[PDB]
Order: sequence, then structure tokens, then C-alpha cells
Amino acid sequence: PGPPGPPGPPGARGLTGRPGDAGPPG
Amino acid sequence: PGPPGPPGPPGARGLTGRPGDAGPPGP
Amino acid sequence: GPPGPPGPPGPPGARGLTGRPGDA
Amino acid sequence: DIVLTQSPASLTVSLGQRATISCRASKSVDSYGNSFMEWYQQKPGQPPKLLIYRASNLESGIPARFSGSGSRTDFTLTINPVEADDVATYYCQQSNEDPYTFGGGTKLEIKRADAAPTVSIFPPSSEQLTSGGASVVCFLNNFYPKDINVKWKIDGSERQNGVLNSWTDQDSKDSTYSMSSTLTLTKDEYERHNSYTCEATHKTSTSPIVKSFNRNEC
Amino acid sequence: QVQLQQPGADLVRPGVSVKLSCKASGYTFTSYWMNWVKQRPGQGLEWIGMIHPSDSETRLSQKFKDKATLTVDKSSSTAYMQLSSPTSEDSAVYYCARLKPGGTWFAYWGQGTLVTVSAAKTTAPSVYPLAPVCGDTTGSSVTLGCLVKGYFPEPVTLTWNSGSLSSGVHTFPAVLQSDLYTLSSSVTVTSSTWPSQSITCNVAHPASSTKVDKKIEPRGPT
Ligand SMILES: [Cl-]
Repeated sequence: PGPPGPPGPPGARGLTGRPGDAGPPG
Repeated sequence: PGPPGPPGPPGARGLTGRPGDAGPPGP
Repeated sequence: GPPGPPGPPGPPGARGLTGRPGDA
Repeated sequence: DIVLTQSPASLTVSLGQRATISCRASKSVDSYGNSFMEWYQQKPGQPPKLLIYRASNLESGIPARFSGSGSRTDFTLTINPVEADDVATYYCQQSNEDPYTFGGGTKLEIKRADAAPTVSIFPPSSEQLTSGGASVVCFLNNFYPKDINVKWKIDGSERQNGVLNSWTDQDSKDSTYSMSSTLTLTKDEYERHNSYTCEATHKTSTSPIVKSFNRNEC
Repeated sequence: QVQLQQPGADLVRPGVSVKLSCKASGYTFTSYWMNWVKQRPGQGLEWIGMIHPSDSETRLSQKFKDKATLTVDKSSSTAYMQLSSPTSEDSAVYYCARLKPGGTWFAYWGQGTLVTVSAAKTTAPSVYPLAPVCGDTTGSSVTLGCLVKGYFPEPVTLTWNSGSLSSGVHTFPAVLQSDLYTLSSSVTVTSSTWPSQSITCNVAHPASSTKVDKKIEPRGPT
């Protein structure tokens, strides 16, 4: 019998980050 | 001994991105 | 000899897009 | 949004020269040691085709005449030496910040030796005549520069109405342009006249190139 | 081999929702984001949004948040994008696209669907052969043509001899007049080639589900 196969393909890009803190009033 | 196994499953989603930059001050 | 098992899961993908900037 | 400004909008380059396309970002596209800038080539009728990823990495199957440099907010696509097949529109695109955004593009046109059009005239197909319409076609092929005029004459006189002109994009092989001019009349209009003529006027000759046929003359 | 299959065309009346499809093959559909991109012919590109088919997690460009709706069907490996109440500004090519696995660059692209927003009806083309003037002089080369008339909407695809005739071919971009398009193509071969060997233009019009072959014959006298 033989050894286990190679790793699968690389995964998807991560989720996009949360928005910035909406800037302070003038 | 025989052949190597098939290739694995596709990986998981990457890390979540950086939080956006703080907004500019308003008028 | 018969083939081995399927391999491990692939590595995780790249990091996500940076988030949008906050409003003015 | 990260805004990408490309310069110039259009670039004319002789074969074998260096072409340089610039891309500025409104803010940095660098993150954790990587420059998130892609370059694409797009030919008419096709999706964008990836040339360069992460600012400077050649995509598989892309010739080494293409190269990319820069970081932060300034990026450059270099083509050297330019080849005929490179006629296209090129785009930068940042992949750092949501949303993905593209530059406005740069059209690469090629400068070459002047060439005179090869002109061919076609009477209406008999099949079209059964529909009650009549188109005369004139092809003006493989000329340079792009500028050209076509005149249609019916019984020796330039007459109004029914014209459709179309120009190709620069040819990916000999770097020339071609033009198609179609004059459509009704079948009855077509059959009230006998001589049909297209005249092509081009930089390369003070003399127009004239192709003509007579209806029902073989 | 990774494959993203999109219909060539979609025509809607102003106000009627359009739903675009992108059928995926060659990879694990549920493992990767599907991105959508808009391009008006003659202009640049805009990223619309993306969706991850495993959990239907979604990110949309703020510009498109109230315009586009992204969904998937895991069973058929198809991504859909729906556009609400379309206007003439919605007429564009729409691509589906994918990042390279583990990467951040768009390596894979569908061919695009040309969305047309118009009250004009789907009309199949008339295809006319263009053979040289009856009784004309024979040179060392000969030019043939194919005139494609009276169709709607774009696009049509044109080949010669099923694409095996590629050299010496010029295919002219479609032009619209009073609600119908015209396209033409020319081919130049040696006089030894034609009419001894057969030359046929092939015209596909996916909007009307039509394919037409027209063989170019010499003109008969009278
Ligand atoms: Cl992905």
C-alpha cells in the first residue's frame, strides 16, 4: 500500500475587514 | 508499497482582513 | 499495493481585503 | 475608494520600442510586505487577461517582454520590446482594499509604415434582393494610418442616404486598419440605377482608389 | 481546467429584472468566492461584489448595494447575479471572475454576458454571401465577404470554415441603426484556393439561439 496524497489546493481569500470608525464631527 | 493517495480537499477561507482606516474629521 | 488515503486539506487562502474607511 | 489614475490614456509606439504605462493610487496598496497591484491586457471581445500580479510577478504563459515595478502609490507596466500582438487596452487594478478598483485604462496603438488600402466592391447578394432590400459593400483593407474617406457614387453622382461604416481595431499581425462601407437601398431604388462605385481617399495617394461595377453586367 | 460559463447575451425591457448565470466547472465551486465585474463597451471596469457559495457570505460595492443581488445554486454549481429595475445605464458586459486559489489576483474570467436594456425585440440575423463581381478579372488573390444584417441584440460571432480559416480575415464591429445591427467580415485567399475549395461563413447569434452557415458561391451571369 501507498502513502497519503499531497495537500489539497489553497483555500479562498479571507472575509473583508470591518469598516473604519466613521470620522469625528467638525 | 503502492501509489501515493489522491490530493486533499481545498483549504479553508483565509484570515479576515484588516479593519478599515479611521474616517477623516468632518466639516 | 493499493493507494493511500486522500491527502490533508490545503492551506488556508490569503488574507481578506482591508475594510473600507470610515465616513468623513 | 482607492482611485487609480493611469497615464497616458493612449500610447503610440513603433515595433521594437519600449512602452511604459504608469499607475498612481490615491493611497498605498502595500500590506504586510506585499504590493497588491495587478496589470491586465484586454483585447476587443475578450475578458481582461492577467499579465502581472503583486506588482512584479509574471503570470504563467505571459512573455518576459512584460514586466512590472513600483510600490506604495506608484506603479509601472513596461513592455519591451513591443510586438504587433501587443495592441490592446491595459489596466492596473488594486487588490488591497474593499472595493477592488481599476485604473481607467491605456490604449496601446502601434506606429508603422504608411500602407495603401486594398479595395473590393460587392454587388447585392441575390438572396438579399428577395427580401426587397439591396446593400452594396466596399471593403478597404490593410491600410495605415487609420484616417480614410469613402465616397459612394450612383450613376456617377454622389447621392444621399443609406450608409453604414465600420472600422476594425488595429490588426494584431501587420498592425494595419481595415474599413467596411455598406450602402443600403431598397430593391426598387437599386434597380433604377446602373453604375455603383466606391472611392477611397487616403494619405498615401493624392489619387483616390476607385472600384466600380455595373448592375446586370457580367 | 477551471471554467466559468456565461451566456453571450441577455435582453430586457427597461424595468424588468435581469438574472445572469455563471456555471462553474473544473474545481470545487463551494470553496471559492465568485466575483462580478461590470464593463460598458468602450469603457473601464467596476467590481460589483462577491459571494462565497458555501455559506452565501456576501460583499457588495456600496454603489451596487441596492441594485445587485447575488445568489448561488450548489447543486448545479452556478452563481447568479440579479439586477433590479434595469435602465440604459445597466447595459454592459458583466463578467464572473475568480482569484487564484491562495492568491489575491483575478486569474480566471468568464467570457462575459452582454446585457442589453431595450424595448427593441430579439431578431435573428440575415446572412448574405459576398462573392466578387460577375466576370471580373482574376488577380493573384481573391476577396470574399459575409454581410450580417438586421439582428438584435448583440453579439454575433463570425468564423470562416468553422474557424480553420483565420489568416487574411477582417471582422468589422457591429453598428446599430434604427434598432437593428449590421456586421460584416471579409476574407482574402489565393485565387488557387477559391472557388476550387469551399469557403463558408458561420454566424452565431446566441440571443435568438441561431447559427447560420453561408457558403460563398461564384455569381452566375445575367
Ligand atoms: Cl477565492
